Amino acid sequence: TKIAMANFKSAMPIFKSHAYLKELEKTLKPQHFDRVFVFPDFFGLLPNSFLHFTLGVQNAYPRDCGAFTGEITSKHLEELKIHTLLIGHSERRTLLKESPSFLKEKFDFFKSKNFKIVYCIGEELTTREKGFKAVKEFLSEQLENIDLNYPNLVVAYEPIWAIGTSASLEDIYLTHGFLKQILNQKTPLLYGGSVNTQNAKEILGIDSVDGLLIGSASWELENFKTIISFL
Amino acid sequence: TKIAMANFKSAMPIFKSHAYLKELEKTLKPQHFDRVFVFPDFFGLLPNSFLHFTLGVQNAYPRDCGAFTGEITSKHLEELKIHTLLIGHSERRTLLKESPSFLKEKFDFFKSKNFKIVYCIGEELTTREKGFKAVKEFLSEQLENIDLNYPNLVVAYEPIWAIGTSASLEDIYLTHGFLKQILNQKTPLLYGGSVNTQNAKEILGIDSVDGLLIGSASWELENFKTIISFL
Ligand SMILES: O=C(CCC1CCCCC1)N(CCO)C[C@H](O)[C@H](O)[C@H](O)[C@H](O)CO
Repeated sequence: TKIAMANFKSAMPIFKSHAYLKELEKTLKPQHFDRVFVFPDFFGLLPNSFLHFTLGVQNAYPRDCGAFTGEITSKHLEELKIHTLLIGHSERRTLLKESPSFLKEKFDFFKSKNFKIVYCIGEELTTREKGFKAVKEFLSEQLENIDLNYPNLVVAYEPIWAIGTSASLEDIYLTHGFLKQILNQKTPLLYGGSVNTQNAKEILGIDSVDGLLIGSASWELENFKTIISFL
Repeated sequence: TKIAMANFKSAMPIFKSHAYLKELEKTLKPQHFDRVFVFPDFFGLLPNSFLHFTLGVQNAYPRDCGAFTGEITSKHLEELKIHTLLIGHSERRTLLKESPSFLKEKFDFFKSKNFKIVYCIGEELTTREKGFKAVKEFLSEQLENIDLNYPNLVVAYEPIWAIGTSASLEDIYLTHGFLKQILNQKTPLLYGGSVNTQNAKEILGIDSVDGLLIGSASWELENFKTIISFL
């Protein structure tokens, strides 16, 4: 089976998120544990007692604990038994200005904690429009920031122009084909960006697509359930 | 002189924070409601049903909800019935790179929702080195960034060089004295930066000090309760 990950972003009400988790846990079985992932916000999550899917957080500060006002640190996550994290999502790079150095600080830190890391990359439409060389250069430069051989690494390719809008199959086939040349053959490579119940199955048909990172469409349990069925 | 606020930052275990809030509620009375403040991290807080102290958050993104990976938004706080927030704390300005325009965005957004705002300001040691005229000009520019007449505003003067180590009574008397010359007369002006059970009473003795923003020293409930008796 392939991968399916839900990114709640900051769109799910606290109560709705909590029920979502409990329901999902009842609908899924043990074999979905390492196939399905859910990333709710700090309020929407719950202690990690789930055995049918993987619980992760959308962000964290790269320190055990301390004077980091407004931030969540690793000891807290350890207390919640969460050990999966998103890093470099486009929204944080742009709206919250997380530079490459900061993202590298996070990767190195959480890697040292043996976390499963879903590292996000993606180019702007302008880069896409400059040609193949421009996209290859941009993406390969983003991957230089991390350790591509860390076995608990997952790379999520989300073209920025497709987040919250969807990349064409031709686009996904060629881009992922290139990425597969740069990444460890064991690293799962997910496609993200406007994935929905309508285009999921097709996206999943590309051999260089090991899974999906679903934002908007996953905020409805049933939609996610349906996507899971295509895995 | 009458207000005490606790900033848990990212230093308190989840279970401890929860127990802290419940115990504080049992200890204090209704008279402490608008005099005592507690700001736990996102995990350490609980639904706001507290009547003996005010519950607040250390940060939030200026939107009702949406595609903001890693952020907590307005609607989330409404569910928890939280309408008190910290903005501009030094740790976020530097470590998280929150610019003045970003802080202003947060201020204007939560202003519209009648949130009680605790706007933090404080100069670097380098600035203090130059001279009082240097700090006065630096502080002015920081205050230049918001609406000083906002009825639910609270300003917290916190010398960056005194965070996590305390400013002399002399520098507090002078710097607050200056701040009282541009701030609205009714705006509570707090002092923060290495406030502890040992210097609490004296700081509070200064007329231009309306309260304290307590960090590391508040992590131990008994320390917080002691400082409360000085109000
Ligand atoms: O093809 C593209 C973008 C491709 C790039 C290629 C490089 C030059 C700029 C253009 N889009 C972008 C639109 O976001 C169209 C969508 O792939 C289709 O509209 C979608 O697959 C279909 O409607 C599903 O039923």
